[PDB]
Amino acid sequence: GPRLSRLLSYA
Amino acid sequence: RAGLSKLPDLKDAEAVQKFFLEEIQLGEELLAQGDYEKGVDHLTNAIAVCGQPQQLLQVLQQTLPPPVFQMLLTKLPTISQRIVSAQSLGEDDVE
Repeated sequence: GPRLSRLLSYA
Repeated sequence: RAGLSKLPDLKDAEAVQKFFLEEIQLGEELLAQGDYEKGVDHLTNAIAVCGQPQQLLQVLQQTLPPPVFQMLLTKLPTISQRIVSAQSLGEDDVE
């Protein structure tokens, strides 16, 4: 989906 | 408490993280519409506030296969493309 904040949960 | 906006002062890391992510997401979402060109610019901006492009590039390559990224890489250089589009007139055979 249009929410690239997957990896960003790491910081 | 206080207000909320994009690029408030940058001294705060949390604000930079919020905006950085807002751009990361906004870009993916605009590309979800098809505005790849804006994704290149917006991603370039994400790098402008991160200052660690390569870390983010590894993070973008592993989270999902990014075709846009490839276009970001093609948007950056201009002269390079001209050499290829002459040297071997774009593409040539070998024997």
